[PDB]
Amino acid sequence: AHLTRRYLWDASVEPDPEKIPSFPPDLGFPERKERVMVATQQEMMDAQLTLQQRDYCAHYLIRLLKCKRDSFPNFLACKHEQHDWDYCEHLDYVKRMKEFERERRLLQRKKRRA
Amino acid sequence: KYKPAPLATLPSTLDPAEYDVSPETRRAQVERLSIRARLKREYLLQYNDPKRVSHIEDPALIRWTYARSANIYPNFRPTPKNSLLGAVAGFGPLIFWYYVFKTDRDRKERLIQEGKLDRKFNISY
Amino acid sequence: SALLHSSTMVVAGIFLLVRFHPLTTNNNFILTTMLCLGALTTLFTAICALTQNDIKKIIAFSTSSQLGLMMVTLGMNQPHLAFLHICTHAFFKAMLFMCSGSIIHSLADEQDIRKMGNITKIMPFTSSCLVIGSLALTGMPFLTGFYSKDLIIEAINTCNTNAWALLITLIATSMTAMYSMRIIYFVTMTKPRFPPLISINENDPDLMNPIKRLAFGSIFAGFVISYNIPPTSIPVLTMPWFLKTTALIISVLGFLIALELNNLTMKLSMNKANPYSSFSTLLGFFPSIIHRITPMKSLNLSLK
Amino acid sequence: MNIFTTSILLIFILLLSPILISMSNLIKHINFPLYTTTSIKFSFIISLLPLLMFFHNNMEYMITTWHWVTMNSMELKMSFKTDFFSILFTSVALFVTWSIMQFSSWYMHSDPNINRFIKYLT
Amino acid sequence: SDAPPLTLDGIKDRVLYVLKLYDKIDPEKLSVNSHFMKDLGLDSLDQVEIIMAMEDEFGFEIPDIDAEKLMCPQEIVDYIADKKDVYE
Amino acid sequence: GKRLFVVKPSLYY
Amino acid sequence: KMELPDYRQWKIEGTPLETVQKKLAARGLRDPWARNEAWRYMGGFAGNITFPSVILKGFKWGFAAFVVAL
Amino acid sequence: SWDKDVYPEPPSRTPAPSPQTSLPNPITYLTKAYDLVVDWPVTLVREFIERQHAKNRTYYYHRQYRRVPDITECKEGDVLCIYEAEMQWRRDFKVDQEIMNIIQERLKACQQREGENYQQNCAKELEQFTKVTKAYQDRYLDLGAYYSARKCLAKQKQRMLEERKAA
Amino acid sequence: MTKDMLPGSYPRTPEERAAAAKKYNMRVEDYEPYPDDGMGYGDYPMLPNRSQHERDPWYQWDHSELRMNWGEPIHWDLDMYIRNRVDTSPTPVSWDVMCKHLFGFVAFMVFMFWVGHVFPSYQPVGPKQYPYNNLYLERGGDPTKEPEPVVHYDI
Amino acid sequence: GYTPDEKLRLQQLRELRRRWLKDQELSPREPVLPFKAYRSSLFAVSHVLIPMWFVHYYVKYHMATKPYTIVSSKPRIFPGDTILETGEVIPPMR
Amino acid sequence: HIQPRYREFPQLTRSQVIQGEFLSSLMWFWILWRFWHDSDAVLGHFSYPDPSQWTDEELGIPPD
Amino acid sequence: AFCAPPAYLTHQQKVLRLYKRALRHLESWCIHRDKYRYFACLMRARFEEHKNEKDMMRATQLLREAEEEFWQNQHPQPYIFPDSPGGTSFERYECYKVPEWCLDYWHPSEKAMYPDYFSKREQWKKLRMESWDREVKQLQEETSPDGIMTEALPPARREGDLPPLWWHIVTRPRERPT
Amino acid sequence: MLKIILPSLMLLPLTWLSSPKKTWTNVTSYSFLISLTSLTLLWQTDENYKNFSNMFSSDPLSTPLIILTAWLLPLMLMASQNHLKKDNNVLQKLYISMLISLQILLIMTFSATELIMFYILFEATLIPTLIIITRWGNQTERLNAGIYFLFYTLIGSIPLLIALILIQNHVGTLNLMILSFTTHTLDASWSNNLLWLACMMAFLIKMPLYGVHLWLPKAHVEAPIAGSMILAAILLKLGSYGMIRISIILDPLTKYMAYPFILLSLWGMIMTSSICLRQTDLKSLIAYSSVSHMALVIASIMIQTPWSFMGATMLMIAHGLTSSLLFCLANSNYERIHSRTMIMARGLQMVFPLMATWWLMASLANLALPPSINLMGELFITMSLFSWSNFTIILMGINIIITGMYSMYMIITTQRGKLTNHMINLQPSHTRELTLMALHMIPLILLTTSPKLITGLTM
Repeated sequence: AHLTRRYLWDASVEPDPEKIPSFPPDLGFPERKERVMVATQQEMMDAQLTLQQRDYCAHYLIRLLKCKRDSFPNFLACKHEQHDWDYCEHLDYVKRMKEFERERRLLQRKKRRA
Repeated sequence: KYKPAPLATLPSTLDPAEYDVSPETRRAQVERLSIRARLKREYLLQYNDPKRVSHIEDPALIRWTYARSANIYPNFRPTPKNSLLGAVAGFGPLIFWYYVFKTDRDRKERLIQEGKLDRKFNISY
Repeated sequence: SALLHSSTMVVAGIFLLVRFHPLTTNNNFILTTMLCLGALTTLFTAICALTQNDIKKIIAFSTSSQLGLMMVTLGMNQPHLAFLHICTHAFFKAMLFMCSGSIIHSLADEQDIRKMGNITKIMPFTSSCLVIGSLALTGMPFLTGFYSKDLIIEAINTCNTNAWALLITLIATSMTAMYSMRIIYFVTMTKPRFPPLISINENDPDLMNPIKRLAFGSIFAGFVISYNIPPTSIPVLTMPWFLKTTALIISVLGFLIALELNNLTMKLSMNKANPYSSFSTLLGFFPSIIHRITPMKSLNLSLK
Repeated sequence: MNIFTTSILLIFILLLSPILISMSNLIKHINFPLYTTTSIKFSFIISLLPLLMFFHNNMEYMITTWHWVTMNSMELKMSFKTDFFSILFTSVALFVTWSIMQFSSWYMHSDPNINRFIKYLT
Repeated sequence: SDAPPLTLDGIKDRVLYVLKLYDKIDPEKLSVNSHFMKDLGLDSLDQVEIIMAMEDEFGFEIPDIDAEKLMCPQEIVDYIADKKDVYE
Repeated sequence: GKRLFVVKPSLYY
Repeated sequence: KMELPDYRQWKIEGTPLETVQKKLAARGLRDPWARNEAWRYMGGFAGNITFPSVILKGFKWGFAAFVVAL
Repeated sequence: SWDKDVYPEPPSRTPAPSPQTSLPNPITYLTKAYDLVVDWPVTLVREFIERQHAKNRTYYYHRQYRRVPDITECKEGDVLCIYEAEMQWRRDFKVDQEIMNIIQERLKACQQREGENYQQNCAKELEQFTKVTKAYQDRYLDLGAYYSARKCLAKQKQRMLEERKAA
Repeated sequence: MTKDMLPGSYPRTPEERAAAAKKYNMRVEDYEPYPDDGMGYGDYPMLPNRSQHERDPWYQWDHSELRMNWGEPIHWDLDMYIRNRVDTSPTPVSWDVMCKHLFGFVAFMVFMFWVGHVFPSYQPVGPKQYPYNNLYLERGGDPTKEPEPVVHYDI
Repeated sequence: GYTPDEKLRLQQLRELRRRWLKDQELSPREPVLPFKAYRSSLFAVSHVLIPMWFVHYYVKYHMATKPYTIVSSKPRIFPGDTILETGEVIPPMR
Repeated sequence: HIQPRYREFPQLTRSQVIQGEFLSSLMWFWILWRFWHDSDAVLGHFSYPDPSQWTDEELGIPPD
Repeated sequence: AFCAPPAYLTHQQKVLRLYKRALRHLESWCIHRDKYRYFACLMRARFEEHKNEKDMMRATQLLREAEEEFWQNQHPQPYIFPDSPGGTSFERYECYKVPEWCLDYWHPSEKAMYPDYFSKREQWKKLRMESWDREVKQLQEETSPDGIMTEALPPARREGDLPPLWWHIVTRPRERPT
Repeated sequence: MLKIILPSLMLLPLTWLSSPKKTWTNVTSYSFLISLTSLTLLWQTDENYKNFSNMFSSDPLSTPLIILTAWLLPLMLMASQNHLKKDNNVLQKLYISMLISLQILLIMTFSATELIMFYILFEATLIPTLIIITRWGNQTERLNAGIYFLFYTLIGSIPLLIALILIQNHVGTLNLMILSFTTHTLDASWSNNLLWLACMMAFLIKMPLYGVHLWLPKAHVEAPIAGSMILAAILLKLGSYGMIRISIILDPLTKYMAYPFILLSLWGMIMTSSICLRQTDLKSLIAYSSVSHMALVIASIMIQTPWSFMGATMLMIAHGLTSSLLFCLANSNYERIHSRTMIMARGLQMVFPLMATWWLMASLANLALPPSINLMGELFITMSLFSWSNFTIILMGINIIITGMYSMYMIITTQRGKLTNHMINLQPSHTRELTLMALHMIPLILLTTSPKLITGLTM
């Protein structure tokens, strides 16, 4: 594993999580589109989400809480929006793992150029 | 083996002095049983006397209360070890917490008069 | 000891910082301090009940290990998940205490587990409620204990905890499965050991109904709280599958390891008084050493 | 808003009721374990109401009933913040104490001081 | 508690019931007024083993200072009766 | 099952 | 009074105490309380239980999962 | 009673329910039953109480205090002017403490009505609170237990000498 | 009681040592007092420092919580050595190997938590991305002042 | 063994203890003293309803008429709802 | 009440034995019902994305 | 408890005390009864060396070796009883244990609440006051004038009289009250 | 004020001119009416302090002390009744006369416009307390205890007279509000430092802290119950009213002369709480408990925070009612067993159910319960001393640890336990003693309910 490797292997080719992203985002990519937030600041502020929950995928969290409020007290029937919000949190986690593996391949590029 | 301690003592069944005993030690145990029998018969006679209406005046408990209360200063002798250890235990942490309190308050007064310490929301001091 | 020292009093130390969620978050040293100290509590009170002997003492170490695991998640900064562990933990832990008291009042205050047995053929209601309470303590799926403790183990695997805290909390929850196997093996299982006058009285509905109420709570409460409560933290479900079912893996592994350990005492062999069993049986020596060397120095300084 | 306040002080009043009975001379006349488990059962039945309306609408309340005493700038207003922690733990604690009073009415049958025992638990 | 109180004849039948289950006791020889040393001819271990039988039979602890002195079923019945404090 | 007398201090005072 | 059972119904055989007594007699001794402690292994109590029979208790009636919710 | 100039609460902006499920919500049914059982005799008891209060209705007045010359205008040695200025300063100190209580109540009510996202609409209340705590720490901080108009005047003269030295 | 049966002074002579032994109802040869260090003990007899847990439990006592007899000499540290307070009962395992075991467990666990603090055991994942210049409008700041622009891109 | 000097004392004392416990038995005349859920409905009237009347009178007319003491958290406003108080609609999500 | 037996089985009542049997039967019914309705305890999501087989062009190629 | 300890424990008393501590710390260790009976007859295969030892110095040496073996292989938590000291219910029922002098301080309303029992307690007190003046005279003539006095009290030598020192034994409260 | 002072002075012919059967009922009923007419001082509708005459003034800090004097008089005259059931009539009326005269001059000391009137009626307490202690004390050492009390307080109070006459001949009138308002700052001079020590040493002896704490346990184990309640519950804190009222002269010097008395206070309260863990005499244990609870307010008035003064005054009336209830319980146990050793009388809850409840409430107000005024005063003193220095809270934390340990040590020793059964003479609890501790505790419950009255001088 990565945790298995960075203890008692080389830490130059293996990233540390506190300096992520260490590289500027301009190298490797010609352009990057920003993650355009579907839920805006006014709808998020009026929906009153906690600052831990205000991620890049609160667009389905607001729909989850709206369907839970409009489907009270049939809380068993609000699992589809929980599945969609967990899929969007899985997409945020695959973007985080993608920037992790892009950081480790860019450090491999740094150690190949050096 | 089992090492002894002042706080975890040797039991008398594991004690080596219970296994090499002498007839003078056995006579001491017989006299200890005899004095416990005399004190138990006096206590049980005062327990089961129906003419008694008051409590049991315990002379050894009165002796222990008198020894812990009003015998210590009549049995004082001023020794240098008692004088030095009492002077340390009665003076030492006053100079120690004097140095702690004066160092912390000199630090606090210096930081207030220099402006580094800020009382942001400190209304009731 | 069932309402006080199992359910409501002991979780107040968690409840102070679950109330103090917005001050705990911006400080990072006290998160690691409470994480390490709750993890050390979880190891010590899961290794104390490995060979413990009084039944209320075993479930006391069970609630102390669960309290340390709530402090692990509180220092991991999911205090809503710590409170989910409180509100799911209280039902099965008070059920295990009430089942132990039902055995105590049916066997006339016999608290050592080495003179009680065969409870699944003597008292079937108390044994069925004991296996649903101990199984919700162990963490079989979709009980009241799974809907906290599985998400607890997912947060343990996914956040920036210590590696020794990872190893020590997974080892202590394997030991939680081992002490649950100790209660099941030495209370509900084996050929009996009670005193021969068998006076059995659980046919009172005053005894039958509240254990049914805590069993219906322990079968229907973790789902209803974890479904009715809105998403109040971030649950991440994308982990590797060797790290996703690892709570069930170490629970069945602790069950099989404690089965192969406890089945050796049925066999005719010699028992060894090793210092590991002295550490486990004699409560880790902390009351002996602290509760004699602190009052001796304190009262000796007080007198002299 | 109005029902959400008086349900939580009705929980506190119904918990204060077996202490209020036990001062008087009714304690030698009513079935106090059955009275206390009926009081904590009706307190849990009352306590399922803020559980259900917090599950519906998710409103966290700050209830300062008695302005106790004011010192300099500090006021010491007696207050009852009921939220995700307090509403859920009052419902779970009242359900488990309903279980404990119904268990203790059988388990403490040999002890003749069960009124003092249940007064201490209340 | 839910345990019934113990009669003298029930305590005598329980003590005789454990005492006839020992291997070196003839049950036709065994009466309630027979001495363990000189009337059934038992050894020093067997008296304290009868004491362990009463320990795991009646669920209470007999001290060894009484248990050395106890030597016959009639006063082991009377000692167990006077320790559990039964009126007959 | 005849009731035994419980011994108890004077609760009248 | 209480109707005590008779002592003749507690034999040694059919118990693990029989196995203990025959291994102990192969050593060359005898067990004096083997007829006394045979009530824990002889009678209704004879027959050890298994971990399906304590944890999977009621699984044959708990396998009533219904697909009829249409 | 309630006055919006000293206690400004924003009005409630609760949404319409609009339940999508066919199952009716028990909270609105139980609160209609709760209103029809409980709230109507309670408001009839309050209507009887307000009818009796309007029958035996009286008035009480807020006490007004005339301003005396303060301790900067009074003379040391003249004890009576010093006592009048000292009690004027003690009345102003009591009303300053309850003004700090008013801003503290405003801060608590704004934080509770803003909830977890409290910063964006509590910035103005926290600015008002940090202004009044800066004013109170300039006014009556470290005065001692025996706070006086003379000691507050000495603190104010110390700060104005510090500002005169800085300027 | 009188001044003779009340305690006083120190036994300097063996006849007053025997008189103090018959005062305290103890044996003459067992009468070992405290040493004359001027600490105010005096003629009080030094018993061995064993707590009341170590006495015989099954023997019926005159003072039942104290496990003492009437007229038996009460220890100077009896309030120290009462059954609520510190026991000097014999442990199953000795004190030095007990202290080595407990302090070895504490020091090994503190050093292992330092090892776990040195290697902080991270999942292969980046930081949690937060939008809108990393919530600087919602963290608490001036809205008239422009926030520092951080931009979280796609991959 | 048992000496007969202790055995005579223990026999007479055990006979006296049996006499004392049979004397501590109580006589049958000795202590002299001077529907389905109807009590549940009576408790639901006399200890649920009338303290709800008292505490509801407290909450509505001694508490909520004094300010900043029953402060609600703001209920959650979602894209698609219409607040009844000022009649405005929220714009929908993107 | 019970008539407590000596050295044998107590006469176990049908209320106690069907009460415990139906409680454990309802517990395994709840376990099998929820395990049939969602197997997310073992499943979770579809799979975790292992970073070893990520293609470099959708990862973003490092230059040269 | 009801008898008295001697001045010294004898060699047979210490050997049987080691047998009692061995056969309870076994079944503290060997939990199942098959292992308890096999290891208990192994303890009989260990007593058989101590049967005909004749020196008594070697018997006390074997006593020291077996006691050191017992303290080395003893259970850290031994088997305890509900009625034993250090146990689950050691003096648990002390709420009942209020002695018979406290019934003298009852009010006459509570004394008329129990008519026949207080008349029989008056009969027991009359038996006390008519037995004590011959009980205290019996101890001063059965007291030996020699320097050895035992702990065990003498019985009723005179016919028709009670044993000396009887009230504190006969009016203890019951150990299992309710 | 004179409607409280002068009918208390007219209680003397009520004692001396009535029948000896009826002295106790007339004096207790009319002294409860003295407390009812001494509730009239709570009419502060403004921060203007009540000055009824040029002789006497009412202060907001002095008014719970003045209701505690007028409330403590019938609580002493209840408790002296079975204490004096065997003494004759003229000694009984002399005891009632000395108690009433102590109440009169304590009312007159707490109502002081002028500090030399305060000194006259401050040293006028030293005669009747000595009359109570050294005549009606039940042990040998009451002569030594009276000499200790009298000479500790007089060797404190002589330089108080020196510094008061020096301050008066320096600046003019010793009236408290005159010398509050017209006064000036004191220069940092060594003669002013000796003036500080001279005017503070009387109150530094009267409130027991180390060096000079030792007269209190001798004059509490050799006192009767009325002398012990007065010396534990208001007459010890008469010097604390003086330590409050002196410091307004001389506030600039306290911020560097404060440190040895706070030091001696804090280490004295740790060591006296440590003393109470191993004590034989229960009255001595409550006496050294009063030494620790007085060392707290010695630190609290040696700092001049207003927060400290509120926590100080709350600790004054909480300590007075709690220590008076605890000493009354110790007198009840002394009345039952005719000794004061805690070890010899255990298990008393088995024969006294409601006296166990009053023991529980007194020692569980000594251990500072949170809605009670004990933790209210100690928490405000903790706030003020943490404002003074951030490293001081471990010392008072160690003190609160050992005060919990000695309070529940006294509960577990003398209330719970095996019930020592060698006492026939444990007669059941009197209606006098039960209503005496009820009239102790129910003012503490109502003072918990309304703490606006107890806020002291400074808010």
